[PDB]
Amino acid sequence: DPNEYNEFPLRAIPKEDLENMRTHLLKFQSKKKINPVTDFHLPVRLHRKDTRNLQFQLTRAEIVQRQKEISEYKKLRRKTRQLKVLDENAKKLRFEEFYPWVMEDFDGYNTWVGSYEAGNSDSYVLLSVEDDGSFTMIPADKVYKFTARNKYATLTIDEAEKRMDKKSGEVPRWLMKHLDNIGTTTTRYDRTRRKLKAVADQ
Amino acid sequence: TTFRFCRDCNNMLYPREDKENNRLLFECRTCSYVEEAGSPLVYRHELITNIGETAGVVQDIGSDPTLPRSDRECPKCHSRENVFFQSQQRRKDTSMVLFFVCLSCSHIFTSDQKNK
Amino acid sequence: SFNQFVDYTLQDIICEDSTLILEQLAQHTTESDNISRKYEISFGKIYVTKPMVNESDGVTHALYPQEARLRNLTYSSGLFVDVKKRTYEAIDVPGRELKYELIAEESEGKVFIGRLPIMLRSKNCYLSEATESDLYKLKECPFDMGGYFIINGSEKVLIAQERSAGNIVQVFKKAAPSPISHVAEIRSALEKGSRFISTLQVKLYGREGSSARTIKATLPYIKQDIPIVIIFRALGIIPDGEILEHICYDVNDWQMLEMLKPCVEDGFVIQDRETALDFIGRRGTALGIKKEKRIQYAKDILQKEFLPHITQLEGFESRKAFFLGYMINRLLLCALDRKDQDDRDHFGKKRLDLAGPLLAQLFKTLFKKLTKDIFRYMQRTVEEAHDFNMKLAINAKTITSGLKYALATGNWGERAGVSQVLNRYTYSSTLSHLRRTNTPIGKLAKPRQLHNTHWGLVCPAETPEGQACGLVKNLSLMSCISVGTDPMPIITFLSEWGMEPLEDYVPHQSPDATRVFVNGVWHGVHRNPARLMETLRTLRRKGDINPEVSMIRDIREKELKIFTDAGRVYRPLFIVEDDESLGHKELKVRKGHIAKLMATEYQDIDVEEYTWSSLLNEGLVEYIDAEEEESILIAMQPEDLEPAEDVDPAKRIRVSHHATTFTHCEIHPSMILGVAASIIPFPDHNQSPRNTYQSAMGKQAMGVFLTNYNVRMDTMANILYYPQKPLGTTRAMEYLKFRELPAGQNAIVAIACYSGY
Amino acid sequence: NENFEDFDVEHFSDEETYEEKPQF
Amino acid sequence: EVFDGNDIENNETKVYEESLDLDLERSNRQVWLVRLPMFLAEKWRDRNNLHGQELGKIRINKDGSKITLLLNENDNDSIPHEYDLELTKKVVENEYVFTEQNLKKYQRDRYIPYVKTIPKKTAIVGTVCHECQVMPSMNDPNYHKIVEQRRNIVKLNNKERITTLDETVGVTMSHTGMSMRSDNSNFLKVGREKAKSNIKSIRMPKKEILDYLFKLFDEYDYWSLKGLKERTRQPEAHLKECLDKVATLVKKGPYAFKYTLRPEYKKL
Amino acid sequence: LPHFSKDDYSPESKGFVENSYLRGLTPQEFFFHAMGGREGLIDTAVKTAETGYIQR
Ligand SMILES: [Zn+2]
Ligand SMILES: [Zn+2]
Repeated sequence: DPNEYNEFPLRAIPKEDLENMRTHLLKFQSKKKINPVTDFHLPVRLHRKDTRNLQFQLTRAEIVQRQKEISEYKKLRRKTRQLKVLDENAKKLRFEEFYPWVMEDFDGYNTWVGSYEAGNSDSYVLLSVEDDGSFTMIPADKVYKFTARNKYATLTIDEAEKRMDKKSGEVPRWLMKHLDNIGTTTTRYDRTRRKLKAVADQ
Repeated sequence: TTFRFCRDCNNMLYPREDKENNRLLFECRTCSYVEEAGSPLVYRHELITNIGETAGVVQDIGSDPTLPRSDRECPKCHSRENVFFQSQQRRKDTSMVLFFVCLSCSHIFTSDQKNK
Repeated sequence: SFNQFVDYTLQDIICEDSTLILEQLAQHTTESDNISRKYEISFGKIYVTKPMVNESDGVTHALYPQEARLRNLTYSSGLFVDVKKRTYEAIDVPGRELKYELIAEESEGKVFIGRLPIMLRSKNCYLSEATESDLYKLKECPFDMGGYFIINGSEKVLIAQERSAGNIVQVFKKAAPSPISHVAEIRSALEKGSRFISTLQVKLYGREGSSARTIKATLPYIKQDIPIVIIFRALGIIPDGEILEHICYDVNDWQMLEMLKPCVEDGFVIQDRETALDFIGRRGTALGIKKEKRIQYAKDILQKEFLPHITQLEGFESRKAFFLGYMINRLLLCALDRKDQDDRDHFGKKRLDLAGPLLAQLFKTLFKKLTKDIFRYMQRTVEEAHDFNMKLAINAKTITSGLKYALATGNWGERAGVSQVLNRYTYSSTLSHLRRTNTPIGKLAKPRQLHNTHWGLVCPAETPEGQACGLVKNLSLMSCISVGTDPMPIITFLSEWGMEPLEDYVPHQSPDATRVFVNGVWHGVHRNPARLMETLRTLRRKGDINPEVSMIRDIREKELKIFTDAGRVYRPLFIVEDDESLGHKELKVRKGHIAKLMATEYQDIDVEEYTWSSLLNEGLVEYIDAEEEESILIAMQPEDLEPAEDVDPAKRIRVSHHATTFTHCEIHPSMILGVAASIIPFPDHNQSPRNTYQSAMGKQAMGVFLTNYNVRMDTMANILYYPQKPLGTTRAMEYLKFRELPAGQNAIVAIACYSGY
Repeated sequence: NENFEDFDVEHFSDEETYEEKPQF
Repeated sequence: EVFDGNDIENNETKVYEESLDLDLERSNRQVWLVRLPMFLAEKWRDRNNLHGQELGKIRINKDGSKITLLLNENDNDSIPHEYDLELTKKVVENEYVFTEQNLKKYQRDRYIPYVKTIPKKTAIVGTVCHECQVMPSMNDPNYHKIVEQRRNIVKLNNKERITTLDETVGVTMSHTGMSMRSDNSNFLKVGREKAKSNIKSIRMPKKEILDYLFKLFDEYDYWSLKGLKERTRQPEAHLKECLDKVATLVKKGPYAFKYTLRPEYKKL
Repeated sequence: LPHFSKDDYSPESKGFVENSYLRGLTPQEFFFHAMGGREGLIDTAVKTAETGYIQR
């Protein structure tokens, strides 16, 4: 057979450097291109944290700002019970995915919360391109779909239940543009930026 | 009516009155996205409907064995063989006019003589 | 159905609740007794005996059905499960996670759990392997067909119960005074789980004249009808464009987007998944969840209760969201008058529970009660420090008495008339009773009329004249009921032959993709459904796919529905192929196959055995149910409607349909009739009420119901002295054994006004 | 007892129809 | 590795030697997301295989960017070795690969310093721009070996029929209900392991038992009948005759239903 | 019936029995006549029950 092409060899990953780490899949849900090397403020932080009661957590820049400022300031029992039998794998998956993956940049411009996808994660194999053109085969175990959260200044749910109620009339079409003009419950990026510019002016 | 969605957060746009130009501009309620309306029509409601009568026409509509075949003349390619069906909208007051699909060029032509 | 239940369903019911674990806590006041125990009783393989009976004195012997009828016994066989016992111990150190280990008390051990009544001539029955001389030795009539039980000496037949099919999206128009215009409801049901039925109703509020027409869905364990956009956001789909993409699959269908606009305007300020889950979490009917946990509670509602027939596991929110969008799409298609409302009397949307599924659910309930009793006794023994006896733990009388009571009485629980005493007036009466179905009647449909879809599946004229008219139906001669197969091999084959999964399905990039449904579950889309349908049809016609599986391609709405479940009524039909040698459509069965069939038949009264399954495996015949009957064109006769086209004036006028695109042919039209109507000579020359009256009164005739009536002590029995086979006879009654066990006499009859008497 | 398909109307039995329509 | 979230004490420096920042230097690597059939996913994901050995070669014909896989012969012989890598998307957007590695535990404006964040090492393995699917080639002689195997998928049954006991029914029913065979299993013999403990004691004299009661009261002021009985190994009748003289039970205090020393002897 | 093509409003498609009882019904005509007879029997039973109610 003539050699008019580039026959790059394919090799598998050894099993010795597969234990104690897992190679998941990252997927955004947006109409525009998302790039952590350009569109994200370095350093980026992706942790399996709780999404419960969001918009009340400060980002890593304000965390290290608070650390710096506090460093400156300081210096009959039931005998038997029923046990429902359950499979070990689904219990481990539920315990792992009780908290979702949340990735935020340094200033909180892009906060993405990932959701586990169980569709065809077992049939996904990643072919990574090496420096010499070779291909390395990686078994992908889990697929996560990430949706941007608190990007357009979303509102809380306690006020929303009032808006479902018929005690209030028709919901105005530009109600929370007025709230954005007021400056209450904005995105995490602006909330961190206000404190960042307040500390820097001192 | 051609519903349009925001290019940033993929939510649908709504018309806004502006006093600076007095033009029709579509505004996103979520991320304050502005774009210019390509048509002054913002809402349309039909009481009698002519779309959905040819619903279900696909590239292999002739593969259906239950569809009746006719020998009518296709006025695009002059083929005798074709399938036909009635109006697919299930209104009680719809007409019994036949729609014919040619199996050679996939052309829709009706048996309506009032329209023709 | 009974052989499927005994061979496979019993083990499934055992394995669904096999493990029973009781954790005994340490309950230690001091650290001397910091050990916790965990006792596990697990059921294994289930074994069934041959039919047997234990007497008073304890001697147990093989029971034959002749003895069970005479001695008023129950023709039953014992069930023995393998039980393994596990004892685990863990050092109860607070804070440290408990790690249990075996103490090597793994004692295991067949234990008797009850007596299953055995249907006669089933695989467990003694009469299945018996020859004709063996049946005569056992004083059993060889003309007796089985299909019934012997409960306390009474012959009990299980009437097939007709129900609506599960996991089907049905859209209905509500009344004008109701504030809801249309309701798309689904009775979501699962087979390999807890067998719980969940009703999900997606309702379009407001009438046609109203403007604020919103769509709200009734989630289980939620008191208020949640708007659909909030459910979509709670399923992880936040932006409004993706929700309308999941609901409306055509970007040019602007009217459906108009009718979706008040819905997205309704739940507008909810723009987060957590806020939507909170909104669902407000209306939880448990009313006992704290502040931080309702989210998880809402997720529980969206994982184990909202559409359970799709999945019960986590990470499958996309498929549930797509199916919700599909239901809203069907609802709005009915609301826009693009499609009519679903016919509730369509026989393809019905299922027939035979002796398999009825005994399956009864045994599931009884085994759940038995496992609860085992756990209660085990808890009592460990708490009150008594000794544990396995003979006291498993009360076999629970299973035995439950099956015996639900078969002796018509009551099916703890539905009446399910079990009936078998009619033994004539042979055709018994045959008609064994193929009888029942439809339980509080709906707004018309279940009493003979539907179009009843062709070839139930008899057009065989029904009682009373209050059960139209509700009690009798199967046609060739109609059969599918016993149900596993959909997982078909799902795997579809996924491995090009069906794109529903996770990565974008409707706008793939507008021509065909939705693929397996047992009412949307599993994905296919770009080239004609090739897929051809491959699936070839696999079914060569026997790789079970022939009971129904495969429907709806080309208009771009759907591919595959049904493998039980209860589907099908009938066999000839296969019509292209046949390029003759240049026109022709039946695949030829004169050589007919000659082979007659050679096998006359061998039965040395060459190769050519049977019905040989016709099935070669693709000459096919099984078609009422759903698949909607997408095919059937020729009535082969020699008239297949080949391309003076007449006898005495013959009836018959049209040839003027169309040659047939896919199937009727085997014979006379097989639309049931057992009782097949006795009628020239029923096409009768008025139809007269055929119904004769189908009723043929069961009241006198003949020889069985040839062993001399050794049967039936309560009432009527035997003619001199039965005669009819001079005018149908072909079909040759298979009804009417010329062997006749029910009348050929009387010389004058039609005359002789004396006024 | 018996099993007959000879439809014999139960007489003075209109309470079946009375229970069919108790709401007006 | 469970850990508290929103920690402003910088405790992660002491307990985690590895940095918590996401590694991004590998994000420039090109990753092909490939979907495999049942056999290639079965033999390309097992842990008893894949020791780093080469599994094939990738040929990219640049006339029409046609991608083929030429598998090595070391795996099987019945399977094909020539495959077509079809690309359903030449450019894949918003898809990356991130990996997670466990840490080393050894050596409005309103905020709450507790969010329950699990710290895990994260690193982007690369960027995905090609969604791939591997089809068996039409011209391979082993391609039918796949198809029949696929035809073997729908043909075999994963469930076996019930087992019928073919022996005499009396032998089967010998173990059922009324049987001479006493149970020899030791599962939940709670009465065996609890009724074997019997306490026997004598009428040991009054001075030594009152001294023993005083020793236990000096060790702890509050005791009960059962604990004192197992501590001193005396009969209940003899122990009760000595308790009421020098001690009393609490009827309404927080330490009720317990025998404690009398207030007259409490100061002693 | 599945033996007719879609949208067939011919008399033989929608239930016209051109044959007499002497000449015998075609199978489609047999089934349509069976539907008519079933409707007649249902109407007879319903009419008898409701008229007994009305008479009482
Ligand atoms: Zn926007
Ligand atoms: Zn044409």
